[PDB]
Amino acid sequence: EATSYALLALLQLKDFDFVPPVVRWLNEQRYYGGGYGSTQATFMVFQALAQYQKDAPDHQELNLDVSLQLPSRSSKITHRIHWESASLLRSEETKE
Amino acid sequence: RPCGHPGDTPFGTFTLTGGNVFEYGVKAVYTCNEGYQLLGEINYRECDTDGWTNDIPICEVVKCLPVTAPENGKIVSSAMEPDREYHFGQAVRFVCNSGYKIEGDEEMHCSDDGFWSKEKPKCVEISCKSPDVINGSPISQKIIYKENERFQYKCNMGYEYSERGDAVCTESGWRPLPSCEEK
Amino acid sequence: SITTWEILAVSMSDKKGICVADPFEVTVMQDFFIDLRLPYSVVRNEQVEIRAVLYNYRQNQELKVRVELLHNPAFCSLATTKRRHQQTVTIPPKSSLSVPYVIVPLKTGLQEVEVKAAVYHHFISDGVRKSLKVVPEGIRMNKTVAVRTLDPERLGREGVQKEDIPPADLSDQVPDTESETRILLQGTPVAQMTEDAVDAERLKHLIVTPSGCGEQNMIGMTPTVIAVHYLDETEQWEKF
Amino acid sequence: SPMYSIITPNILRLESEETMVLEAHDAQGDVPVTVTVHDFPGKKLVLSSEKTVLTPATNHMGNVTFTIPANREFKKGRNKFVTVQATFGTQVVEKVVLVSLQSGYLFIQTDKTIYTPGSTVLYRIFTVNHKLLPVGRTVMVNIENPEGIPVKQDSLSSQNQLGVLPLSWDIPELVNMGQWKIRAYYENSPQQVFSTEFEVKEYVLPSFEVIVEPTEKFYYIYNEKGLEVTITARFLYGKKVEGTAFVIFGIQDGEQRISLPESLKRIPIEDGSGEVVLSRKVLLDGVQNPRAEDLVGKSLYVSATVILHSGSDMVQAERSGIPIVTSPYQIHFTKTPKYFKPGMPFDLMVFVTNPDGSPAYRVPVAVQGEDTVQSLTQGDGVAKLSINTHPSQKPLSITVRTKKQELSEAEQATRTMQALPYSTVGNSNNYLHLSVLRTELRPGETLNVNFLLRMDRAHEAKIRYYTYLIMNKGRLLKAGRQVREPGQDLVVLPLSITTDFIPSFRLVAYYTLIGASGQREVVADSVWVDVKDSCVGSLVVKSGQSEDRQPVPGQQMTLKIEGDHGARVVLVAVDKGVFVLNKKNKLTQSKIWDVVEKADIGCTPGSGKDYAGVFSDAGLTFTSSSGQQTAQRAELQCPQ
Amino acid sequence: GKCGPPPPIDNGDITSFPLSVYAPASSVEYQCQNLYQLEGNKRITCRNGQWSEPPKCLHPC
Ligand SMILES: *[C@@H]1O[C@H](CO)[C@@H](O[C@@H]2O[C@H](CO)[C@@H](O[C@@H]3O[C@H](CO[C@@H]4O[C@H](CO)[C@@H](O)[C@H](O)[C@@H]4O)[C@@H](O)[C@H](O[C@@H]4O[C@H](CO)[C@@H](O)[C@H](O)[C@@H]4O)[C@@H]3O)[C@H](O)[C@H]2NC(C)=O)[C@H](O)[C@H]1NC(C)=O
Ligand SMILES: *[C@@H]1O[C@H](CO)[C@@H](O[C@@H]2O[C@H](CO)[C@@H](O)[C@H](O)[C@H]2NC(C)=O)[C@H](O)[C@H]1NC(C)=O
Ligand SMILES: [Ca+2]
Repeated sequence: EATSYALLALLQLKDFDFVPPVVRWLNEQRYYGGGYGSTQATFMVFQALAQYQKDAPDHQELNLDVSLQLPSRSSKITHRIHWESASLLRSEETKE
Repeated sequence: RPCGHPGDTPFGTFTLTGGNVFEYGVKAVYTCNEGYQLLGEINYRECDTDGWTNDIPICEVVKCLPVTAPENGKIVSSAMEPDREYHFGQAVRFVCNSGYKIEGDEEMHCSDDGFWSKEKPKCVEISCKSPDVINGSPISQKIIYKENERFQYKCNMGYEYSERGDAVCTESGWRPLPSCEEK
Repeated sequence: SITTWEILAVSMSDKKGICVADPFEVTVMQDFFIDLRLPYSVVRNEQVEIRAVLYNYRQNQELKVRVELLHNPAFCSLATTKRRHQQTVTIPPKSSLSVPYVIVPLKTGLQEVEVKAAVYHHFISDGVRKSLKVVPEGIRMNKTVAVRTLDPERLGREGVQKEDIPPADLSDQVPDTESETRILLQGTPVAQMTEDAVDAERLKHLIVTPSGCGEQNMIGMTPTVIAVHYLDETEQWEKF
Repeated sequence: SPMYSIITPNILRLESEETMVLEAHDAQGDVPVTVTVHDFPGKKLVLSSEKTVLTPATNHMGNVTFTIPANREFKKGRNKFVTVQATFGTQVVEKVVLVSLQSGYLFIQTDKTIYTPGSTVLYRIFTVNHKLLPVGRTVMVNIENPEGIPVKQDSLSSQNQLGVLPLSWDIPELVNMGQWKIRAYYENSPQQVFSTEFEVKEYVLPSFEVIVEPTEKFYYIYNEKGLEVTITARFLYGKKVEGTAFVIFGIQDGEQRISLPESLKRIPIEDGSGEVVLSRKVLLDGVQNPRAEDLVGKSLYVSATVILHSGSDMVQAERSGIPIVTSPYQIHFTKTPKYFKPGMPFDLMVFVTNPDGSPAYRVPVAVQGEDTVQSLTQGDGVAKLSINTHPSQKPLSITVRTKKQELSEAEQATRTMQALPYSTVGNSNNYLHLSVLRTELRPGETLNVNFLLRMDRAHEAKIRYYTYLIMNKGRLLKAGRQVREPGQDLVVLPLSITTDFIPSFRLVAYYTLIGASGQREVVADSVWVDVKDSCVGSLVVKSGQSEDRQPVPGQQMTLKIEGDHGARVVLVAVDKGVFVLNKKNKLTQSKIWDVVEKADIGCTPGSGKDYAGVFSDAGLTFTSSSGQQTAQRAELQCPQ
Repeated sequence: GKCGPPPPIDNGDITSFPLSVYAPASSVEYQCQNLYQLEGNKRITCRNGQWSEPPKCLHPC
């Protein structure tokens, strides 16, 4: 119960660098609630995990801007590397 | 004296005028495909005593002026290069930021007239009015609600709540519609 | 072209939907024609032989035919600007004849070969004008000039990362015969930060009917309420 | 006593019109019905909300047509479900239905099958829904190199294009050869990705075609004559070919090819035809195994190189996949229901094929022990065998053999199947059997549906009507009632077959009553009926001129195109030389109907183990207010 | 299933004032004009969203 309260506190302070160790230990206990006087320990552990899967953040932001900057004036190739098109092969040719 | 085949241009067909075989005195007028404009004034080819007339016409696809992301909004569609000529067919989508709801057309594509199919929408703050619950009366006294604000209501005599008994203000509107069922 | 064309049709109606018609074949032919068999490509300055095969498909009528190879400054043959390359052959009925021409491609790129023919005593002529690719003597090669890791937030200064790419070796490069360097950008995704959800089966026992008095009722209501709240968030009603 | 029941497809699709049939059996007066579809489990939005009234004039049977918008609310990823809530008066009947992400169909047509570096690929994407009707949506297109890396994305619109989307992609001069791919998917359904390939290669047209055609479509392992092969070479314009052919044979084992150098032959091609025989002795000597039985299961491939006497063109062609077999046929029970009704005639759809997989025409088949039950395969290689089942709970085991005369018993094909008894509600022995004469059905005819009832006579008068439903392309096409008089065991339903039944439809009919221990009982039965694959309308391209007039290079010609009024027709003319080089990924009508049938929600030829299995296996969810309902379906894909 | 407005008859009307929707088991009575004779049951009842049979008025001479 105490560790569940603390996890709910880390989910409010946005300290996502300390959350993975806590959650992993909670899963290792295999405590599934229920039983004689499980009320608090059942409510809090599942409330904290439900809040952990809610505040769950998707993927590390990918947004690369790669510009070929050549001293001679011509046409300029700009590139927006986004998450949705990360695998897109962006080829740029230069004859010299 | 026959001329040769006047050749095909990309994205364009031709019809013969004044005859039916590529012979002396025929005209081969060209017309581009749907979404492609007849670039230039050279639109025909006449089989003369030496050959066809000047040039072979060129078809080019019409393009749309790029659109920027609206105030408090983003453009989450199309592809690759930003602020490049969007040509006939390419579609685009708008998605407002968290806390802003779309007010207009959500999508649009590059039309034939070099313009966009629909107009550029706006991103307006999420706002929910006080719902008029049928066979019931509200509990809360607030009229204007921001996002995620809850709206408490009760059902009149002879009625009771259906599923959810309150309403939450989200971007698309109230998520739980205030409804009252028979007892 | 002297071949058979396959015309394919697909119709789309508002009330009838999609329909792919059966292929309609249309064969195109002539009584007399030239089949100019050109290779896909040839090496610059290398002597090659091409064949122009003249076909006469008349049942019982022989043809006295004259065949000519047009002069082209981009190729080398006996055909010059002053003299022509003619030969007067006789093609028997229902038969064919092969005329060999020896040429030497002089300049690279899409060059053109044109062979014409006309028969004596008849209003029957044909011409064939085809193109072939002339390719530099050397062999297509590519060198991996650079492979650099892009990471501005980690390897870059003030948020920008500048990579300097050295010029390619190009030591055995054929004079001129230009090169093309490809700069290939791709993204490196991550997506990992989520803890394994509690198995849905291990929660089957938390659905309990509440009973008892003011305090025991809540003891029975807690596991059921909290179970639905968890299964709703993790979306595990499929396995449950 | 009154029972409210709803039926909805096993899986519900987005942006597609779905029907729901509502019944209130043993009811009087008007019954107000309001159907609402909500998301699962939160019910944040009301996806649909329609109303109807069940009046005695309509026999208390109505339908609700609704189209669920592809809302931005649905999240690989977890599977999504919806809650279907039907309200009849006070009573409410709810069912949780699975949702498929497929928005409809996308078909890609490239002008050619193979392309040279530098040329432009012209392709059209046809955008339709599950009814194959043109729609206007946003489609994402990905160009993919043989390595697998996408090299060009795009997002276009199908609106105001009549369901046809003309696109092009330029091939660079410097490019990697091999099999390229186009990948398109609807914007709303990024999980349903349709693909087409095209080869990129440096080539020249061969100007003629070489055909390697074996005498038989297989090779009998004990045939001393060996594999005799006829070579047929002809120019692309029709005329025959004189030349010389180099023919060589090989044995293929899975993906390991072993050439037989001793079998190499040089034969004259005279009058466009030649013959070369692979002797059995050379075949056995070529392989390092004296036991010929081991060659069974392997295949043979033939490679022929024809050179013209002029020496100006050369064509290599190959014919592989010639199975070395011990039987000319192969029996499959993939079209015969695996459940029977004890005491009622059991129908079997035997599927006899040639070793190469093609249907086999006029093949005698019979059941072991029942020489009387001997049928003949039709044009599609499907035969019908009706047997008489005894009233029993014993597993019905059937063994079908081919009885092709003039063929020895060692070469006759054999296959064994088993069917299980249709378990009834409370062992009441109440069965329903729908039978249909198995024959190629065509649009514009009428099929007599025979409703045959078997049950005790103690409750036979209560059954006054049957409820029949039709499933086509994965959606409810038609529902209705069939009046039945007390005493009649068999009634005939004149079902009018129109173009909306292509390519096939399932007919699942059921009746309900209150019998035995005053329990509400439902008995169902379903049958799968195939229809002659064809277009919904028609489209023919023929000569629009005199066939004395011969086509000449450059000559104008008239093309007669006859099709449906208002239809937009897209054309393409391809040189047959292309197909001599590559004839794969060609858009045909048979392939379109193939895709449609693979997205079907039904998983069985017919019937089921119980009354719920009939609905579930036929792609339907039944849910009554009394509690009789089908089990949930959580699998987008059918069970293996 | 509630009922709707009661059906009108010839040479007669309802004794009360009509409502838009009637709860189940509701009932309204009928009445003919003067010198007309009512035949049948003067009361109709809302059953299964449908009123029962309305009476008829007999024409005098
Ligand atoms: C869901 O439930 C509805 C209930 O209406 C069903 O709709 C029935 O579907 C029939 C398809 O077989 C249709 O019958 C057709 O009606 C044609 C007339 O067109 C109507 O035009 C009006 C415009 O005022 C529209 O509202 C209607 O929807 C129709 O489009 C007829 O020419 C034709 O035939 C008729 O029916 C019988 C056939 O034997 C004749 O005897 C009769 O005299 C009449 O000519 C054609 O069959 C029609 O839409 C409708 N019919 C009836 C009787 O309700 C849906 O099919 C149901 N959907 C599912 C999936 O079950
Ligand atoms: C250059 O591109 C080619 C594309 O085909 C790469 O592929 C190999 O190509 C060579 C011939 O150029 C052959 O050995 C094989 O077809 C391929 N080899 C392998 C191991 O895949 C080639 O690797 C590229 N070279 C460089 C230096 O990037
Ligand atoms: Ca079929």
